[PDB]
Formats: sequence, structure tokens, C-alpha cells
Amino acid sequence: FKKPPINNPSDDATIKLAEAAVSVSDSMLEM
Amino acid sequence: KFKKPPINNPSDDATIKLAEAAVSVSDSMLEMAKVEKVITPPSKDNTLTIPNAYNLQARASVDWSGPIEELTARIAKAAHFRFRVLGKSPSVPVLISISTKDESLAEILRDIDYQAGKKASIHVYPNSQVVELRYAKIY
Amino acid sequence: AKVEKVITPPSKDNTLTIPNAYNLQARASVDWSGPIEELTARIAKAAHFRFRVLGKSPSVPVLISISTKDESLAEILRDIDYQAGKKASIHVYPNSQVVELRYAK
Amino acid sequence: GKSPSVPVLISISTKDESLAEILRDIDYQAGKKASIHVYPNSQVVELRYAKIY
Amino acid sequence: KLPCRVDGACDATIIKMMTDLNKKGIKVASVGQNYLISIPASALFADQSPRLNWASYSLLNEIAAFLKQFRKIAITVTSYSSKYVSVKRERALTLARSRVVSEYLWSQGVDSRIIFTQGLGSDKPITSYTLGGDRSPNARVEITFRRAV
Amino acid sequence: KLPCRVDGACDATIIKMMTDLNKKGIKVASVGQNYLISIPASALFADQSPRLNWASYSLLNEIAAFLKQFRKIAITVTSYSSKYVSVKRERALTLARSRVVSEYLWSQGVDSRIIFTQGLGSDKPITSYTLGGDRSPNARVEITFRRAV
Amino acid sequence: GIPPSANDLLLHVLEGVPPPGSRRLVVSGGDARAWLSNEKMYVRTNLTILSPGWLASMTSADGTHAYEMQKSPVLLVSWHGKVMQLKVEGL
Amino acid sequence: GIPPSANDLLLHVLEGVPPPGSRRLVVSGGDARAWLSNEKMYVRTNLTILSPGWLASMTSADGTHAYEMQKSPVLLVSWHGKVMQLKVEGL
Amino acid sequence: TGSLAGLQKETALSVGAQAGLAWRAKIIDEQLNKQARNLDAIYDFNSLVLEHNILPPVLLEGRNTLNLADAQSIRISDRTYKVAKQAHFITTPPTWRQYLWMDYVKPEAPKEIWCIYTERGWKNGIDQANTILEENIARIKEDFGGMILYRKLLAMNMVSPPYVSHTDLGVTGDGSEIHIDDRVLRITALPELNVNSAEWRAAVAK
Amino acid sequence: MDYVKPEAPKEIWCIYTERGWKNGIDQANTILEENIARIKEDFGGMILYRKLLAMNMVSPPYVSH
Amino acid sequence: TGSLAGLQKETALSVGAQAGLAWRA
Amino acid sequence: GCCSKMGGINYCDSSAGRLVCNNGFYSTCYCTRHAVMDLQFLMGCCLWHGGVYPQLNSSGLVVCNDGYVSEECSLQ
Amino acid sequence: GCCSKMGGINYCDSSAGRLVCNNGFYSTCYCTRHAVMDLQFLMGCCLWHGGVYPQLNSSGLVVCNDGYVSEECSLQ
Amino acid sequence: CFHPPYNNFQPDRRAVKRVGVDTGGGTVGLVASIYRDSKRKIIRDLQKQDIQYVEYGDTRTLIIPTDKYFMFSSPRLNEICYPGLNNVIRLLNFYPQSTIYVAGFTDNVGSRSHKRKLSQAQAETMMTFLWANGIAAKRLKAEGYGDKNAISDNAIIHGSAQNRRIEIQWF
Repeated sequence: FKKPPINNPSDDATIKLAEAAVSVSDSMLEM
Repeated sequence: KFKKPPINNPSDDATIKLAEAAVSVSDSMLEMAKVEKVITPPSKDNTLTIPNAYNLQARASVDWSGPIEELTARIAKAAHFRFRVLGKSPSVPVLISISTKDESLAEILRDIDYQAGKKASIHVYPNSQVVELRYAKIY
Repeated sequence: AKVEKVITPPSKDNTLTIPNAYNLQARASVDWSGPIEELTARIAKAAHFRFRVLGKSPSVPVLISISTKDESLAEILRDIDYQAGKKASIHVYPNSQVVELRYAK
Repeated sequence: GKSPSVPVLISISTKDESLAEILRDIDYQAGKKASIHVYPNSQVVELRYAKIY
Repeated sequence: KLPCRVDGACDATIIKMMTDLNKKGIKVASVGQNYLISIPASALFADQSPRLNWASYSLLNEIAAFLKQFRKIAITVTSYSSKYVSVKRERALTLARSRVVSEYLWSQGVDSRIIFTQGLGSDKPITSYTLGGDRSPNARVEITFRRAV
Repeated sequence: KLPCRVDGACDATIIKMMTDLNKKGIKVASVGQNYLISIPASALFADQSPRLNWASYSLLNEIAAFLKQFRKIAITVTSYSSKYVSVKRERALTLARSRVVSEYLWSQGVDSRIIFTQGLGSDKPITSYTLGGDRSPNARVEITFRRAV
Repeated sequence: GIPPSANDLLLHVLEGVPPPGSRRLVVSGGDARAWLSNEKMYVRTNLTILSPGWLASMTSADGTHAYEMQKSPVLLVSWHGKVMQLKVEGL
Repeated sequence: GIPPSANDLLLHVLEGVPPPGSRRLVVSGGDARAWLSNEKMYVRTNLTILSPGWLASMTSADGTHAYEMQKSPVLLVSWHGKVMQLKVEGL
Repeated sequence: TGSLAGLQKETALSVGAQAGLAWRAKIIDEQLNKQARNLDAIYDFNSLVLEHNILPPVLLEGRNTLNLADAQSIRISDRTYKVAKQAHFITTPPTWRQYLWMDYVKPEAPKEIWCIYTERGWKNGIDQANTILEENIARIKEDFGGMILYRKLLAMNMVSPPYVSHTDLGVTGDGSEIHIDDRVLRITALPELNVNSAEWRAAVAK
Repeated sequence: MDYVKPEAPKEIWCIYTERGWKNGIDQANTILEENIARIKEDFGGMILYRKLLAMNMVSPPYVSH
Repeated sequence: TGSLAGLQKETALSVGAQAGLAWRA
Repeated sequence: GCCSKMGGINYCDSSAGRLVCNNGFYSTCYCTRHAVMDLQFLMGCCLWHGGVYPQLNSSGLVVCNDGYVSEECSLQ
Repeated sequence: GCCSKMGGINYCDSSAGRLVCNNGFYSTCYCTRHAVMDLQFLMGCCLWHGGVYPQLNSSGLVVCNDGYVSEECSLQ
Repeated sequence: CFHPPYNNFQPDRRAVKRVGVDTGGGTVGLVASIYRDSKRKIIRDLQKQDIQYVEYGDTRTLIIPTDKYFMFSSPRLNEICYPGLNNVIRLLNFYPQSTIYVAGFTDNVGSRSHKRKLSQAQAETMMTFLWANGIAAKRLKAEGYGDKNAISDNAIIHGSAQNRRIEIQWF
């Protein structure tokens, strides 16, 4: 049976923090 | 019964405050990147310096937070290419931080070359099968 | 308030209208606080017009402040002309595609 | 125009009034600090600040 | 106050997992400090398609639980298949199989820095008996690493 | 010494009145933070006239008592009717109905800053079955708002 | 004026001989040695020091690093692409 | 005599860093922070202050206000067109 | 006290706060350790460092400024820019652990109305730890925002870049000690704001 | 007006307690009357300036920028 | 010490060291 | 009981200063002090002045920080 | 039991900081303090400063070697 | 039986297993089948998972959260939450003549093009999963909006969490 990732953003603040980190990394790559 | 769909795990106020800081950091970076891109339009891409070939299309998932030379040597060894170093290594080390998932070795090398910036450069010669890392003529 | 308030008729309102030239409806995001000349030149370059100045610059330059996220170039030019006041004016000619910054004598 | 550092405050307390009359009362109470214009052919409500300070 | 061992690991658990995997049929080999896990393709995938069965996730969880017992830097996943139509379809199939296996392994919590994936098609066979399809012993996926310190 | 909640409000009371209104026939809907109350015109007004019945003030009191439980800035009241004679008469009828309903709601003690009133006539139906008069389901009054914080 | 070149104690730190008059410090969590001589901390290791910042540095032929830095009870290091911490006692 | 331009400490108040040497105040009833440094209150909020009167003011890019004023145990604010009060403790 | 007819502990508060502060600090440190890679992705100080390993300066911005100095006279301004910190040579980039990590030491140094005051002190200690963490977050946000603002004003040509002079000595020293390739690097011009507004460059984003 | 709750406390006690109860209410009414007179004086003085400015007996303030 | 519910020799160390030092030497 | 006739309290959202219940509905209870409270009645004297000036007095007079004398807190 | 289900402990290899079992397998146990441990949580205060400055104080304040004051180890 | 990965895109024979196991009653099994095959039982099951159903007039809407029915920041479909998707297919089987609109919505974090592309990719993935179960391609249309018309407040954590969704409307 399939399992979820253990370091998964299952919290509504962790989701926002992780997508903010993704956008920051994308902006740094563009710069 | 009355319910609304997103019901997740309970949150922590420390993570709430960190997210509130990070959103404003992110859109400040968005404004700065837009201003810099508008002021200075780039004209060249590193596809000419780093081209692709066969057996550079094997894939990798990498999470590395150290110096550039060991990671570049591991990528070259997995890509079955010789590794060459040009120039003197600086006394202050060139640090990179890569955290990706399932992309090609040429794309990984291009991201490492972009993050190195003005300190180091990556070149690929597929005829001789050579990956070359060169340091900048600084200090 | 009815007694004290004074108005102007819309026939003699000294404000630049929308020139409705097709190159001036492109949206833009502008953050600027400084002289009028440099911003007006960049607005003309983004609208692919020419830019010319008639008059002379004073000792103290004319300072404007435009901070918008999504606004048309004609509306930006109208806000610039309103903020300039009696010291400068902006004219738009679309037949020969040019903008003119005219100083007050 | 530029918004002033001291804010322009209004106090409105009406009941069952049209939007044009509400905008006219807001424009009268604002007075010399701000003005309200309505362009119906372009469907634009415009608020302009005074050329002061 | 200092830790006495690497956390979540035990030598008895390592020996038990090695014995259970060898009795199940997954080949676990260790020479020096190098470790190899060899898996038949029929226990993971369907008939020559890059789609995992729903029951192979328990085996993948067992392999991930074995892989969490060591400290390592780089893992290599290499796929091999048999002759079906042409070399391009075999190479693409093996690359897709290695991609899916390494994606689930990276989704689970292995503490590695780099995972490399490659699929070599049908270039390196280990057995001259090539009559089967995916039931042939030379259609497999291999997970190789080196124990660090 | 500080207050522990918003005064005169309880979530159990909110759920109770939503359940009672939904069993009575007044539609209460909530998506995200937006709230909608839909009332048929036959339960409030007479046959195509802007005159309230005397017994509908109890229903209006229940709607006001439900509306006092939330904190809000703006309320929108919109009226819809069916085709009777022309478009002018039905737009004037819907505007008058919205004016009367909003006047009684503002007379009662709802703590809102702005209440907007409009009547759209018969431009936006919700049901293709248009055989009834005021008994049709697409002759209605709608009260929409957003819960603030 | 010309700034000074380096500190010559780092050659002995590279060779592994402690400076004279110094005392030993206990380092746990990794392969590193530390000494304290004149309210300054001398670290001999082959890891990469990331966070606390150092004042002077030398490198040997085989890849060993010698650092001169301020005293600190924690060091942040990079081992093989993984970031970890070393604990310094005896300060 | 040219009057002074502003107080440059309101930039740190805008960023949210407390002034050095100050002590914190407790603010109840709304989203605001306050500090007391030299018998003057420094208030960071995004509301509108109506009654007590302030001495200096700055505004950030996202709409956050910073005020310099005298000490008072009550503030009158406008939230969304509605007037309420904030209570300040620790004075 | 009321109507005319109406007319006719501290040690528990002290001991709860230390335990609440230590417990909340430990939980905050655990939550910080759960998100180590995301914080490194967000507060990436390493890619903002200039060419000669120089940390960029910190700049502060204010808009719509008013001062009532005294009665009959006021002073107003549209925007103001200030240099808070100055550029300098670095050997290592900063990290988020020097800003956000809270300090934890286990306190092992210890009934009708005891429990309510103990739990009141517990809530007070939790609130104190939350306030400390909020101040730390603001302190790191100020420096990162100033470093971004320096690059944006450098793009719009309002600050000057630092200037580096290098002196290349040869084989120096006496017969007891030699150095092969001496290089002395010194920065001569610090970054500064310019006041010539005619040289500024505007940016219009399509 | 200022409110602080006082929590710091029989043959002829009740009548004199009632007399003091009346006296405190009278004092509070006097204080409120004085406050009303003060705010009325300030507002009427501000209206009188506008009336005399319309009647041209006062000068307006002059601002230099 | 811990939770809210939780709220509600040298001479041997001296003498071992010389013997261990001499034996290891 | 805050989240009554629901699934109970999920967590305190400090961005809005409100409790979130086990359904998707916001609760009416507060859980931080920096929540929007409609405060209209405040206690204490020398209000709308600088506050109570902290000197200790031989008499019962109470003086504010702006020189005003509070007759309500003053002892007769 | 470190080398459990094996032949038992052979010796401590101090060049790697690990025990060797009686087979050729390295053990998971450490035997020196200079072994690679993944330490992420460290105790003590005035961390990321010079450490605790060793003066004895009349008050409960704790000062670090860089002039910083640690509020967490400070007594209220 | 039932295959957990989508039952090989086959119509599930759900009633015959229950009426075959409830014999060692046939009438009791038929009563259980006609209860559990009803529309209201499907609506209550979708209430047990985190999917909202709104009916108003003759327009019906399903609200599905991407945070639990998608992988993180990707257009991949989360395969652990397959009973909810099977219940969506079972509910949509009752209306064989209506047209289907699917729309994707995200929160305010990120760039505008990134938000539009992520919403469009999630909408295409959901429309493809609807198409592969038997629904014809001429009855489907997908659209991805950004943070254009939200239903909650994006300045708060729970309100921003409520805005990331997939909306399915039919007549």
C-alpha cells in the first residue's frame, strides 16, 4: 500500500512557507 | 451537517509568523527581479557553453549544500566524462546550494554554472568528453 | 459646504484627455519618485513614440511620484500632467507619433 | 494626485439614498481637499487630491 | 549525553532484513563496503509497461526501511530489460521504470544526497538463457551504493 | 476583564438557526467566507405588489436575529421577479421590494456599515421552468454578505 | 600602512603541534582539534566551517585547514554536502 | 531656523525593530505594537488614529503606519469606517 | 461598593514563568529544526554577496513623512532613504541560526489556589517566548529587506558601488621567511547615496 | 467622566449614608454641567470666528511654503 | 521541570585517573 | 464551550486572532489579545490625558501628566 | 548489545570512530567522540555568541561575550 | 473485487458482491444495495471526505481541495485519495446529458504566470481524469483562474487555505 511523504506539507502554514520558498528560489534563479 | 472542504492538521504560530515574513520577502524579491530584468535585458544563454549529448540524459535528484568541485566531479563521474580544473582555487570557498528533483545532468550543470556567477564557470566538450571547471581571474 | 465649495465646468477643465492611440493601452507597473523628464522619456520609449522638450529646466526640478501596479500608459501620462501643475504640460500627437513636454515661461 | 500625510476624514450617515447623491454629499464634505468626477461614457469614478502642500 | 549510535539503526535489524529479503527473492549482496540490491522486474511492474502494481508498494516500503539503516552519499538505480521491438523503446521503458522507482524512493525518507537514474535497455545481460520476457532473469532493476564510514 | 468572544453570538445558535431556516424553506448557503440567504417572494409579499404581509415580519425578525450573529461591513440585497406587463414595471417593482426589505432590516439592529439595494427585474433566472407567477422559484430576494475576520 | 601577512602559529597548527602556553579544548561530533592561547581559538580540521566566521586561514598540501578565529562553543560545518554542528567544551 | 526633518527611529519602528533602551507596552483590543523610550510612545499599526494626536508620522510601502506621540493609556482608532478604542498598559 | 442597598500566589506566578518559557523555547527550536532547508532557501544570504566577498549595505526607506516640530511650522517630505549599515569584507556568509535560534537551558531548580496562579505564570511565559521570537523575526527581516533594497537602488542608479584597489607584490621577505605571491586588497570608496537627480534612471515594466 | 470602582469600605447610620449618597450625585451633576459649558464655549468661539470672517472684522492666517 | 502536570564521588574521580594513566602508559 | 455543536476546537489562528473549529467554520471566540474587539467602555482615571502622574501625595488629590486635576479620583 | 546477531565486538577502529564486529561488518555504534554525528540540537545559552561571560552578577541577568544580553537565561 | 488504482477504468460491480456475500438474505442485500446506490448516500460519503456539494436552482457545483487531492505544487493526482474521485465519478454518472465546466483556483503567493499555469495544469488534469472514465470530450471544458475571484481573505492563514480549489459545475 502506498504511503504519503514523511516531510509533506500537511499544514496550511507549512504549505504557504514552502511555496514562498519555491518562489524565492525561482526569483533568485531569474536574477 | 455543514462543513467546508480544507481541514488540515493543526498549525503552529511560529510557522504562521515565518510564513507571514516569507510572503513579503517573496514579493519584495519579485519586485526587485522585475526591476532588474527591465533595466538590464540579457542577450546570451549558456546552452552554447554547455551543450548536451548522449549519456548526459541520465537523471539525478540532488540535495547538496557544500563546495562546487566535489559535486561537479560526482556529476562528471556519473556522466562518464573526464574532469578538468583550471585556475587557482580561492581561499574563501565558492559555496553552492542545490535542491532539485528528477532533472537532467546538463540542466543540473547549467544551474550550477548560473549559481556560481562571477567566481567560476563550467564548460562541456562532448567530442573529447570533458567537463571543465575554471576559476575567475580575480585576487 | 454648498456655499463654500467652488467647482470648475467640465468644458474648460485644463486636464489632458485620453489620446486613444492604440500603442498607449499597454498596461504597466511604475514605481518612481523623482524628475518628470526621465520618466516621461521612458514612457515614450515603452509606447514607441518620440519625445521632445520645449522650454528650459529650472534650478529646482519638477518632482513627481507615480506608484502603480497595473495602469495604462495614457492614464500614467494624465496623472503626470495633473501632478506637474502649472509648471509643465504634456502634449500627445498621434499622427506623427510624438510627445512634447512644454515648460511654463 | 498624491494622498496627504494628514488623512482626509469624512462622516456620512444617510438612509435610502441614491449613489449620485451620496457621491455629491461626499464631494461637498471633502470640499477643498479632494474632488469627485464621474464619466459615464467611460464608466469611471475619479477622485483627485488638491494641489496643496 | 552524546549519542551512542546512529539513530534508527541496528545490526540485528540489518541482518534480519537481509535474511528476509534473501528468502523473499530480492538479491542483497555486499562486497567490501559496496552494497547491491537486485530486483526482478516482474515483482514490480506489469508486462513491459512502466506502471507499478498496487501490491509492490509493500516491497518498496521494505526496501526503503532497509535503506534507512545506512549512511550514504550517492545511490545509483539502473534498469535492464529484454528485446521486444527496438532499442529506443527498451531504453525509454528502462528510463521510465528507473524514474518511477527512484521517485518513490526519494518520496520516502532515505537520507542520501544524490540519486542517479539510468536505463541501459538490453545491453548488459547476466544470463545467456534469453527465452522469457519480463520473466527472464536478465530483466531487472539494480540499486547500488557504498556505505560511508 | 477583556471580552472572550463577540457579544450576543454563539456558534451553536448559528448552527441552530441555519438548520431551522433550511427546514423552514429559506435557503442559507456558505462558500468560503461568503454567505447567501435566498427567500421566495411569495413568503414575503402579495401577488406582484410591493406590500408586505403582516405575518412576514416574524420571518424578517428571524432573518435579522440570524444577521446579528456575524461581523460585517456591507450587505447586498437584490430582487428578482417574473414577466408580467413590461420591463419598466417589473424593475420598479423589484426596486420597491428591495427598498422595503432593506428599510425593515436597517430599522432592526444589524451592525453593518453599508447596505446596497438593487432590483434586476427578470434578467437572471435560476430555473428554466417559468410557468408560475410569484409562485415560480425564480421570483426571489437575495441577501449576500462576507463575514469579516 | 601595510596589513600584517598572517599569524605564524598556524604552521604549527597545520603540523598538529599546539601553540606554547595554550590549553586544550574538547571537541565532540566530528574530527577536529581546538586550542585556546590568547583568548583566541585555533581549529585544525579538514571540514568546511560555515557560520561563525574566522580571522585567518591556511591550508596544507594534503587538504588540512587551519583557522584562527574568536572563541565560540558551537561550530557549523559541512561534511560531504550535509550541514551539521560540532560542540566545543572547556572554554 | 529650519525645522528638523523627522525622527529616523521611525524607520526601525516601520520595520518592526524596537528602539534600543526602550521597554515594551501591552496593547489590547486591536493589532498594534507600542514601545516607550524617552517618555514618548512609538506605535506600529495599520489602523487610523483619530483622537489623541501624534507628533511625527511615516508610512511604509504596504500601508503600515508609524507614529511618534506622547504617552496615553487609550487610543481612538478607525477600523473599517467604525470607531473603536485600544487600551495601552505598562505605562 | 455598588448600590446604596449594597452599602447597607506570587511565588507560583514566579515559578510558572520559567518553566513555560523553557518549554516554549524548546518547542520553537524543534519547529525551527523541522524547516531547516526552507529557511535556507528563503534567507539565502550567500547569493547577495558582491564580487570581492563584500556584504552589501543595509538601506532603509520611508514614505509620506510629516513632522510637527512646534506650533506655526511643519516639515514634510515625500520619500527618505537612509544607510543603516555599511559594507565590509567578510569571510563567511550569515545564516538564519544567528537570528532565529532561541536559547534553551533545562531548569531543574524548583494547594487550594496554587494551580490557577501556576497556570497563569505558564501562559505568561509562553507569551514572553512568542514576543521574543517575533522580535527575532523582525530583526532578520530588516537586514534582508535592506540588502534587497540596495540592489534595487543600484539598478535604478541611486547608490554608488564600492571600489576595490589591489596591490600585487612579488616574492617578499628576508632569508628567514619568504612569501611567494603577496596581494593586498583594500576598498577605497564606500557605497553612498547620490544627490544628483538628473543622473537617475527610471524603469517601466511592460 | 472618570470611573474607578471603589472597593475600600445602625440607628442613625442609614439616613446620613443616604444624605452622602445624594451629595455625591449632586457633585457629579455639577462636574458634568461644567464640562458641557466648557465644550459649548469652545464650539461657539469657533463659530464666531467664521461669522466675523464673513462680516470682515478678522484677518485670515497667512501661510508661506 | 518539564510539563505543567510535572510541576503540579569526587575522590573516586580523583583516584581512578592516575591508575588509568599509569596503566595506559 | 467555544465550538459547540461542531467537531470541537482545531487550532488558534493568530493571524486573525480567532479559533478555528474542526469544521471549516471560524469560531466566535478570541484566542489572542490582538483581535478586533469593539471596545467602547474603558476604566481608570486621568483618561484622555497623559495618565496618572505617579507621585505619592500627602493629600488625596490625583494629578494627571498634563497638569490637570481629576476630581473623580480625588478624595474629599 | 552493539554487535548483536553477529560474532561480537572485535575492536574499536579509532581512524573511523566505529566498532568492528567479529565478521567483516562495521558496527553502528560509536567508540570515540571524534565520530561523525548528525548533531542538530545543542543545549546551553549565549549560543551563536562568544558564550556566557563568567562574571558573577548581583542581578539575574546573563551577558554574553559579545555584549549581548540573553533574555531566556535571565531571571525575571 | 476492486482494484485500488481506478479499477482499470472499468465500471465497478459493487452490488453483486454484497448480495452474494449476504446469503450465508437476498431481500436484505437488495435493501442494502438500493440504500447504498442512492444519490443521498453518495452525497453523505462525499461529505465524509472533504468535498463540498452545492445545489441552487438547476446548477450543481462540487468543490475539491487541491491541498488534499493533488501532490504539492504539481499537476500530479494524489492516488491515496481514490475513493473521493470514484465517488465524484459515481455522482456524475447520474446526469448523462449535462455539460461539465472545471475551473482551478490558487492563492496569492507566487507570480501571476506561475499561478495561471498551475491552475491551468490542474484543470487539464482533472478534465482528463473526467474524460477517461467515459464522459465524452465535447461535454467538457477546463479553465484555470489565478487569484482573480477568491471566496475568502488571502491575508489570513485559514482563508488563504480555503482559496486553493477545483470547482466542477454542471447544469
